[PDB]
Amino acid sequence: RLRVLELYSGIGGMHYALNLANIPADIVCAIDINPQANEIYNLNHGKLAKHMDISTLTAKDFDAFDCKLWTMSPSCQPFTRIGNRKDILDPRSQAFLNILNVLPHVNNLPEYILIENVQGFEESKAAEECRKVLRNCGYNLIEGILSPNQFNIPNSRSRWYGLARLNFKGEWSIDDVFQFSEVAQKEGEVKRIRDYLEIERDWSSYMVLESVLNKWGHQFDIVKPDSSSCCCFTRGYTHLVQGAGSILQMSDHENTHEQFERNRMALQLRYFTAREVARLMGFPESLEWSKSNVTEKCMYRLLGNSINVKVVSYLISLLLEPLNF
Ligand SMILES: Nc1ncnc2c1ncn2[C@@H]1O[C@H](CSCC[C@H](N)C(=O)O)[C@@H](O)[C@H]1O
Repeated sequence: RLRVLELYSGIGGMHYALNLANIPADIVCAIDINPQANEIYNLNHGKLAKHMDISTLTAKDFDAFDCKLWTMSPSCQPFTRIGNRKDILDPRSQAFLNILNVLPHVNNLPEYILIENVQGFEESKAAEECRKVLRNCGYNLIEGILSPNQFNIPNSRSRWYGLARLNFKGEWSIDDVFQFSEVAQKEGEVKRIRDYLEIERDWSSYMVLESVLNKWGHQFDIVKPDSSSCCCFTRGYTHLVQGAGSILQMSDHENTHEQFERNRMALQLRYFTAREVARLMGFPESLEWSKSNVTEKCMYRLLGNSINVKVVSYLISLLLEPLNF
């Protein structure tokens, strides 16, 4: 079976994607500094997540893990750091550079590496350093930008992905991943928002406040159940308006802008629930947090930093093909 090290594990999107890809995978360790993430991780996947600063990992640590696949969703922003006080710096994006500095020292280089990051990572100095050390350590690296709405998922979430195979001299391309998306177009199989919504819940706690709608309401992106996309969810969702996620019109008004000026409260606008956000990001229904100390408000923040499980399941399948499972 494949021993996997899941770095920057969060609530375990990578583990869920490995499950979908039917990889016989043993997550040897999941590492995250956020105890709230680890609490959700361990409740759902088993006690595999450990509290550890990835910037302190040594080659002896990686040797003990002895993992053939490493996954990571590192924290690399800001891509260009400012400031002369390199003395007092907390290890932030130092953790990713620590991985790159320690990798050439391990006893057994991992045969497969999967890296996920935000769009624009590809132009960063960190990406330049990553390509350099991977090339020097004999990896074949392919990379690309992919969004769920390329796979018939009605959500925008463009992300950079790097897939690396050690000592691989064949031919592959990130675009091969589309041979896995069963999706086609018939217009009745095109997924829309309604396919992810919860139904007949009490929406009171999710209704957008009139105070926010009166002050900033023109900045919302409003979608309806029949919409074929919605905007990217972030940590700011339900707190910051612009650029943090779309909201849902529950009323039947066809002309949303016209009704907005007439009476914006009659649009019955609500936030997506955290369950709906999880569904749009490809998490299965088994994902649970009710039995934890983690509130739905905190779940929005954890989900805002999570991968799309569906997209990564396809990339994992592509990455691990030479293992002939
Ligand atoms: N130096 C460091 N050491 C360990 N974990 C870190 C870290 N810096 C950031 N992280 C963690 O890395 C995660 C980046 S978001 C990744 C979440 C995960 N990919 C998922 O799908 O759920 C956050 O949970 C954050 O707590």
